[PDB]
Amino acid sequence: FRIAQDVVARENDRRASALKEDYEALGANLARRGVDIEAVTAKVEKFFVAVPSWGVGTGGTRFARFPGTGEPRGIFDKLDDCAVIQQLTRATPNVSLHIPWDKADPKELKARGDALGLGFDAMNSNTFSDAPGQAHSYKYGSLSHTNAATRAQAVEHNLECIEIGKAIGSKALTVWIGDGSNFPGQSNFTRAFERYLSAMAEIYKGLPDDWKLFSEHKMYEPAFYSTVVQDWGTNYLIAQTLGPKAQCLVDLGHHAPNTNIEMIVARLIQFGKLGGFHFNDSKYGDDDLDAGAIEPYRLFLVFNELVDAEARGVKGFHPAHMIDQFHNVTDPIESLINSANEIRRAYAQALLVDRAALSGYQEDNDALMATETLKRAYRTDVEPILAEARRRTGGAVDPVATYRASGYRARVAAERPA
Amino acid sequence: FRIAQDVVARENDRRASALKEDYEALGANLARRGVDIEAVTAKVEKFFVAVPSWGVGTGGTRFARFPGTGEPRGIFDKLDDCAVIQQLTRATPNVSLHIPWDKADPKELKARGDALGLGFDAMNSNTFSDAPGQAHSYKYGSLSHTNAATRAQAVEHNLECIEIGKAIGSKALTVWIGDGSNFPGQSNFTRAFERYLSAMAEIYKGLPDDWKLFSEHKMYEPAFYSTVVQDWGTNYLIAQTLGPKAQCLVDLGHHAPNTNIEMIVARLIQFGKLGGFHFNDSKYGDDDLDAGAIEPYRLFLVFNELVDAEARGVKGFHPAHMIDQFHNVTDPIESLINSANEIRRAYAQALLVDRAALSGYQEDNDALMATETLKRAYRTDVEPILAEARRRTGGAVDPVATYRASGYRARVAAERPASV
Amino acid sequence: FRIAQDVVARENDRRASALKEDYEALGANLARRGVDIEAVTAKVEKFFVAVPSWGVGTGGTRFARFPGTGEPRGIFDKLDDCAVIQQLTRATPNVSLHIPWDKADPKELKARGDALGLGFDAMNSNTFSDAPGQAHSYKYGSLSHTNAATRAQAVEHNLECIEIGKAIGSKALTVWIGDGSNFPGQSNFTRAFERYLSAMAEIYKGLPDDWKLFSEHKMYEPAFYSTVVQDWGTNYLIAQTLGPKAQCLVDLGHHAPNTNIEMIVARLIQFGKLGGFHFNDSKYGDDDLDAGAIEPYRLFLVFNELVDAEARGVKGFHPAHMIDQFHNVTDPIESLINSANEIRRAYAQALLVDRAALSGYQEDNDALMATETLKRAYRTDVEPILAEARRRTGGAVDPVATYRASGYRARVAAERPASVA
Amino acid sequence: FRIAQDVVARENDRRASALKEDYEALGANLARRGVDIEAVTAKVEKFFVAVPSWGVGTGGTRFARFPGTGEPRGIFDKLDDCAVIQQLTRATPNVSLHIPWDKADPKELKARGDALGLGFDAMNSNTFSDAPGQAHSYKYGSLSHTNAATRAQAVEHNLECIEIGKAIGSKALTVWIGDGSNFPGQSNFTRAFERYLSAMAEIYKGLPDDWKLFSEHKMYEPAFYSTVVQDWGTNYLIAQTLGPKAQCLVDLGHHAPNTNIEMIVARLIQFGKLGGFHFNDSKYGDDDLDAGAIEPYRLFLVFNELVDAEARGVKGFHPAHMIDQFHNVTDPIESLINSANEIRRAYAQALLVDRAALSGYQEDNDALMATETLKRAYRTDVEPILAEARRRTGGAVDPVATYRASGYRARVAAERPASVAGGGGI
Ligand SMILES: C[C@H](O)[C@H](O)[C@@H](O)[C@@H](O)C=O
Ligand SMILES: C[C@H](O)[C@H](O)[C@@H](O)[C@@H](O)C=O
Ligand SMILES: C[C@H](O)[C@H](O)[C@@H](O)[C@@H](O)C=O
Ligand SMILES: C[C@H](O)[C@H](O)[C@@H](O)[C@@H](O)C=O
Ligand SMILES: [Mn+2]
Ligand SMILES: [Mn+2]
Ligand SMILES: [Mn+2]
Ligand SMILES: [Mn+2]
Ligand SMILES: [Mn+2]
Ligand SMILES: [Mn+2]
Ligand SMILES: [Mn+2]
Ligand SMILES: [Mn+2]
Repeated sequence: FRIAQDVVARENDRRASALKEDYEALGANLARRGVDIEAVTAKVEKFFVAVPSWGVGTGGTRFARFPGTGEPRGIFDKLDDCAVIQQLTRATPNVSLHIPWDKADPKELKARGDALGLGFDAMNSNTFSDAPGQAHSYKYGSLSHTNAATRAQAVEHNLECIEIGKAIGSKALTVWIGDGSNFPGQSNFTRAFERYLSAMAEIYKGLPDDWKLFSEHKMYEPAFYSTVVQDWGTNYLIAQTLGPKAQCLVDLGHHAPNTNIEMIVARLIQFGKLGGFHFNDSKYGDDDLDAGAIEPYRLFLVFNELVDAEARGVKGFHPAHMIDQFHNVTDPIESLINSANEIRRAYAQALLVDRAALSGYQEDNDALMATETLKRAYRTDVEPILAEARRRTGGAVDPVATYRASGYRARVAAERPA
Repeated sequence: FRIAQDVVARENDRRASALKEDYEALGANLARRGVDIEAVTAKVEKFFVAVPSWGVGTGGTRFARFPGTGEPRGIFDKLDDCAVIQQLTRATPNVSLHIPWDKADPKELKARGDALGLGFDAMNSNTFSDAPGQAHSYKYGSLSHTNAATRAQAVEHNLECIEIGKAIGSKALTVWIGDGSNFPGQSNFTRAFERYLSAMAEIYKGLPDDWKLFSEHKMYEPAFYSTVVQDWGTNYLIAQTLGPKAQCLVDLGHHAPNTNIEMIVARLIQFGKLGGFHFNDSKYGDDDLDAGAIEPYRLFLVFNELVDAEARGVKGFHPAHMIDQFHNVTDPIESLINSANEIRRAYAQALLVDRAALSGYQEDNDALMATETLKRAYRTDVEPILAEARRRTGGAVDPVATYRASGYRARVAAERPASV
Repeated sequence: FRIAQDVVARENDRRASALKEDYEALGANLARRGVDIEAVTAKVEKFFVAVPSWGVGTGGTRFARFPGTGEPRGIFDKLDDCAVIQQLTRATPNVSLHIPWDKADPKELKARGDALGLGFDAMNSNTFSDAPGQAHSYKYGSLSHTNAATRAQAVEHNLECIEIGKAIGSKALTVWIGDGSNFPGQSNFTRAFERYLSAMAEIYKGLPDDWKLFSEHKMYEPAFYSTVVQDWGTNYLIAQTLGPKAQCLVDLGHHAPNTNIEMIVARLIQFGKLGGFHFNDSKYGDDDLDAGAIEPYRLFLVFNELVDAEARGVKGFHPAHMIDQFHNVTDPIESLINSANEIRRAYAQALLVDRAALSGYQEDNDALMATETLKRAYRTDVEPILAEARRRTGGAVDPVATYRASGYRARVAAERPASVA
Repeated sequence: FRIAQDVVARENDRRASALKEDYEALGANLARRGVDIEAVTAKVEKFFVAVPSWGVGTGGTRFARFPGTGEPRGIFDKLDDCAVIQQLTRATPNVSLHIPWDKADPKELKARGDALGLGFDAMNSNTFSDAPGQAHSYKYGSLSHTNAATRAQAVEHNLECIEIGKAIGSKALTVWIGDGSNFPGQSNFTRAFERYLSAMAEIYKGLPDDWKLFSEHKMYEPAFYSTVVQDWGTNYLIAQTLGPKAQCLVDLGHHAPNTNIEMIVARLIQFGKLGGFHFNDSKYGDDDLDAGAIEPYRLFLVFNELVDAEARGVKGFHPAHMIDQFHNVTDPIESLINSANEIRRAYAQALLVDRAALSGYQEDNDALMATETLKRAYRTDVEPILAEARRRTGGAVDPVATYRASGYRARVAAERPASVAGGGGI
């Protein structure tokens, strides 16, 4: 227990009375709306999203990095910090690892995870930066590099990530690369994509039959003119070409300005290629900000498509959920805590949508009532449900409040002198 | 001839000396670069782009329309004006018709086109607006409308367009609809797309053996929250689902801000689904401005992909080329003339690219020289090639100058009554 | 009464029990947070936003217009419909007129307004389209047209708008023009702006002592390459150049993609040039959609800046609030009703922000708690407050439901002839 | 001479014949258009743009940095490399320094510059990152930080930059900060701006009489929700508030998608606040790519506004031209060479515009001919003018070709330590 159980209990009891009042009030309101609050809480308690190992330490921009106190010094420290997020929110039982950033003895990583009550989600490969002793540089690409030996090196790296994942219980490999060009003419769009497809086919050949392979598209950065896997269209072509175990991963901040992202989600679901999500928020580019902190309605609309898929009777749909954020000006743990909370908030609200009423307004082309039907769910303050879900499962009514009351940051600051 | 031949001859003669000097100079410059100017001229003279019947009349915005003089009323007046563009540029032998705007007896349409030296490109259906006496409104959609009878009406309309096209020599149907939603929840994205795919399959069944069906994606407008055929990804799904006769049409101004459009073109070519283009330029949204007037390099980069596809003999590559613009503050004929010119300009420059050198710099990851290889072609003023191509084929050395010298606008202004 | 009182009464009674339960529960929650729900409701019931006359009829795009039934015949029918919105929401007592669309005898306009319990907000001029009989066309511009005679014609039109406004009770003139270019080189940016400044200076000379002149910026449309009054920077230069009576109007959908609009609002307030707002929502361009239907948080963030101005004690701050929307696929009256509701919703939430706590988190650079302080207010479902405000002021607990129960649309559909040409 | 004179001569002689043919042909073409090619070349030879010291080293993104061979060890190596750009293009006689990156003995800097034939443009302060031994962190801001002591430290740093600039010959200070917020509510927009204005007022008081203070706006990055100096409107307020010595700097890649940047330039000129430029190109965000490599017409349109002003001679009007780019996948020197060339290319084409004809088409509302009047100039290949300008001023006909023939990169690679690849960071 990273956070003392007496502190969690103390801070829960301090807020118990108010929560009971709010939960009962919301329960009565939902009952008048024909909704059983217990049914919603039950589902919310089971919604999990993976926390990124790279999100526990302070992040930075190309201009600078401003570390806070008690910065995790490596993957083991990061797991310790991830354990706090899970203990308090109970929404992040699994951690996403990144190789080679998190290279360490796989057996030990698993042992630490087991002891902390943490599992492992999809592995993440890294061929967008060079490691010491690397024979070929990824400056001009990796899986799509013009040099055969460089592509082979990239493929081998991904296979190594799979081996590490098999040792810790991971069941998927997420591949995001920076491959692209900064100048017109630098790359031949088609040949580069053909090279990428051939290299990914080699990774697919080495992909276990109990694993999934996720490709992540991105409009730009680090490539500023063209990117090989630039959007969901190219991503679909990739997944379809590689095989049934290959699917598309949608990172919210990787789309062109004003893109209707929830529609992309719906399209990928319809064609069975929505592998998972990388949650975060943004306003300008791939800002990697706390989920829902900028555009909470958009997050709700994405979850509205996920819940509709269930309502439509879609089968075999269990998308992977992961947070992909960098925290440059906040306590990383607090941001991950509230981000995970925001994701459950949007999910809970999506569950409140009166699907029967919405379907009726859609068929009758009553646009105003259709949108108001979504708003009635979205406007509902589901915090009491999120808090009760946490309380009932060993977490904290007010996660960040308990975190601060525990003095954890000051504790690790003292344990991790810099 | 819409424009008197003696006027064309006269306006060519007064500009012939300068063209001779510039063509010979460009010829020597290209010769020093290992390029045969005549070879480029040969390709340029065979590049054609269809002119839109809806482009010769003055366009407008939702705020207002400011018509000019001699506004063409009806397809017959429009064809007469399109004929001027072809006569002077020799780059627009075919016209794109839009139904019901251009509805007229098929035999009469074909007869008029033949007399004017004009052919007909892809037909364009219209289920994004309501025509008088229409049984079902398209306010909430057409091919993807929730009402079965409304979808059937839209399908029937498209089949009618195919019948008209068959009668006049067309070999394709372009389908662009406004279908979408203005509010979250208004439409179920998936169900709407399912309805669209089912309706399009019916249209597909009515396609002759040698016809193509082009679906045109658009991010937004008239729908301001979601659009069924919103981007090339959805467009690809449509084409692949419908069959080999179905391909994607790319309209330059229909993409999100900063989109790499030339890459979309490359992707569609690789998978054999680049049905064609709707050329125009833009800066903010689907502005429908004169091609190349805002971002000429982007137009060149699109053509770089087109010329590259040819260079490597890509299978199934044969996109249709069409101009889709609205002229709100210029003489429509002049804008179409210069737009067709800009399109041939970008094509000619793409032809100048040293493909062998480019491939070398790409393989060696010499980004600077690779981009400079494209720039050497793009920086070349190919106007002499475009002008000489026109001069040798019955066109005008300076199309707009000849147009103005002819007094054509004043002529039709006298034959056509304005509102006031 | 456009809507029968017995219908409003019956529909309010039908929902009285639920409103009581929700309002009281919210009241208890707010109290635990140190907020007096009564204080919030009292301010909410006093928040007004002007309804656009051009928003009562169905709108359209450059591709098509799909009118509904009972479209207004003219301004008088539009005022009658605005009376419905005000009766039910009690948040829209004033109407924004547009000349020449709403041109009519000022005495008659005032008479109808008074009879319906409606007032008039800022006048709106129209030199972005040609009216019959004009000696000069606005095709290539109006107030910034290269032709002096054309500029003079546009100036006189704006002065006429002021005269009409003075007669009906208006106290401001909003000037939005399409002036700009579609091609590089078509216009000399500086000279076009100078011409505009000269024309606006003339209009300024016609302003009564207690009037304001609002200039509205827009990035593009109808001009697709450059627009004279393209953004808030140019707008500020206009207001500062003209004088103390000249201020800037911010229309939410008139900014470049990803623009931080709430900051623009803050900047104009700081330099005393925030004249007012044109509320609406959008996702792509100037979509003119129902306020808050696309990005409700942004709307709240704009109001957060407005309320912060009061918190900072900004003297003499009385921004005009107006809705500027077009309803292409809904009953215009219903959209305006829910849009006014959404505006009061964002306002109410902004009032809930614990600014004492917020100021502390800002000082200590506690970004997470600072943003959570805003979210605690925004996440609060203030619908009970909006509904109670309506109940106590003669409005409807559920405006659209009551509107539908009244059968108003069918009624006017039988009284108003549809366009046949 | 960084590049052997015999190499420059040899590589010019090799291309002299073709240049003569192209220059004479262009000369005849321009003569038919009523333009004297010599008058254009004369102006082009005098057009200068400052090179960024931070541009000669390989750049990086927040994801990774892939240095090449012969990376500069410090400011002295950087000046040596900048000397190559000036020798071959003759368009970059001045270098822009950044403190503390280029901190060194002022006398030594001045000495190296004088020896290389290089001068110094505007100084650039750095309060967007923390330096070793720094008392107060700029994590939450600098000039607009809530903490008074932090703002004071930032002000003092800027004054130090002025002192260094005075010693080496600089006549301006460019201030770009990352100050902003990543979350709604984190910052009070107004109070933050008030703090910024007050701090800048202190910096302004320390400005010499013949110096300029340039504030640089940026929509976002590093701040991802709000930025204090976010656009030209705020920038104008800053310049107008501070005084006549304060002007606005326009960096091309710092605007919202689809922004009409050339209009911003015109507006700033109209109100006398166009301090200068930071040239580069971009497609998505502040990409910092080689000028003109992505949107060459936009660069020409910006220069069209500059030449228009340079034509009707707004006097004393001398905006500071500077390149601000990062080169992540090319030889930094080659990119700066071609970028400077591209800037002169746009300038040259703008000089070809028939101003009288354009004015006429504008007054007559002949939109088509007005735009064609601009295109007639833009379509002209002015490379012969650029190459001849270089040839007769001591530069190279084909700069990059000569650079490669000289083997300079391989030369400095052998004179400098090898570099290691790593994570993000410019
Ligand atoms: C760290 C992680 O691999 C990374 O964030 C990618 O998922 C992608 O979002 C990059 O922009
Ligand atoms: C008139 C023509 O159908 C239309 O322009 C479509 O092709 C599409 O561009 C609409 O935005
Ligand atoms: C009708 C009204 O004048 C108009 O909407 C303007 O306010 C502006 O928004 C235009 O885009
Ligand atoms: C290094 C230099 O200070 C920096 O590039 C600034 O000028 C600004 O462009 C940052 O985005
Ligand atoms: Mn990601
Ligand atoms: Mn990312
Ligand atoms: Mn089109
Ligand atoms: Mn279009
Ligand atoms: Mn408006
Ligand atoms: Mn508007
Ligand atoms: Mn800069
Ligand atoms: Mn920058």
